[PDB]
Amino acid sequence: AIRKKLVIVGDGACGKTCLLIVFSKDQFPEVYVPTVFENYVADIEVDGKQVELALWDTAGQEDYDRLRPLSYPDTDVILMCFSIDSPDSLENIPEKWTPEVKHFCPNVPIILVGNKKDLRNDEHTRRELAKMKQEPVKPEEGRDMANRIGAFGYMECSAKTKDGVREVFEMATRAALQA
Amino acid sequence: YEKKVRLNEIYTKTDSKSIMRMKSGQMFAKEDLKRKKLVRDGSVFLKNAAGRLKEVQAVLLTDILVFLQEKDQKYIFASLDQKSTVISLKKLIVREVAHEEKGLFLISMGDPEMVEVHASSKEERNSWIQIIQDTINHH
Ligand SMILES: Nc1nc2c(ncn2[C@@H]2O[C@H](COP(=O)(O)OP(=O)(O)OP(O)(O)=S)[C@@H](O)[C@H]2O)c(=O)[nH]1
Ligand SMILES: [Mg+2]
Repeated sequence: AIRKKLVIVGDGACGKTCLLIVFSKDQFPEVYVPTVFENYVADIEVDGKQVELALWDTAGQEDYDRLRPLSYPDTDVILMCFSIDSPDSLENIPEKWTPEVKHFCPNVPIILVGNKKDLRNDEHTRRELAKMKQEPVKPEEGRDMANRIGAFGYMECSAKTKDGVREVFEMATRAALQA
Repeated sequence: YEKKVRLNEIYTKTDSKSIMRMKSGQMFAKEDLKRKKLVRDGSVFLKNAAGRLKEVQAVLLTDILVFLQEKDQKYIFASLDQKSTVISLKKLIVREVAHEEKGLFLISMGDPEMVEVHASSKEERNSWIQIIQDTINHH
């Protein structure tokens, strides 16, 4: 009955849409369609507070850079994501997403979210990354990045397994209720 | 529903000095309504940046969507915070407002602009999304 608006941003393919749908529909979306513009809604109760959360889904592809700012007005909390199986997605956090969000939305609380947590200890994933001299993002690296960009909090989740999904939105709601 | 008779009525009733810059750079005016083709018209509400609503007539043409405010017995092109209220159907996408069953989003994808429109009911909101979408798609 309290209304709040959440906007999710982050690199192409890092799991933003699957995270929203898993949360609001409790179903993992099977077919990947890259996002241009969508929006969803879910109710959540937190700390005895009942909140209707508007979920504004945005395009990770830079081809839609012009379009993303239409989603930022009136935002109460931002989920800024990277994928734990993609150290390059983490490095776009200070190089692209934070400067964009600080330009349009400078005083809006950010939850830094590492997605795809299921892949951290997945052997296939580690094996492929190692061929590239890469490793899955470690939780300390995510926490360090959260401090560097001044995020409200830091969470990790897997939409695929549902691990951590409820806690991400609990925290985002607490942040949305702040100020 | 007599579409051409309705369009003539809307033309005759809009104010000859009313104009609206489209996001392309093209200026739309009364005379530009003259030889358009009407798909549907009806009363709807636009949502301001401040969050408040204003009643308008939505006039969907085969190629454009137009919002008109009534002013002293005549139509004028609706004002909405510097946003263009004459909208090309090319590169336009339409979506439900998930948190408001009476609402729809129009996002013009030329810089782009988004406009939030509320029908008087969910059925009307659905009905409007349909016909806007059919017309975009030429069906
Ligand atoms: N293993 C695993 N895969 C996931 C997880 N979440 C999403 N994916 C997969 O990653 C791919 C992209 O996910 P998606 O949520 O659509 O990304 P997006 O960030 O929304 O992408 P875009 O719209 O900006 S291009 C899909 O193949 C999807 O199933 C996860 O938690 N674990
Ligand atoms: Mg997506």
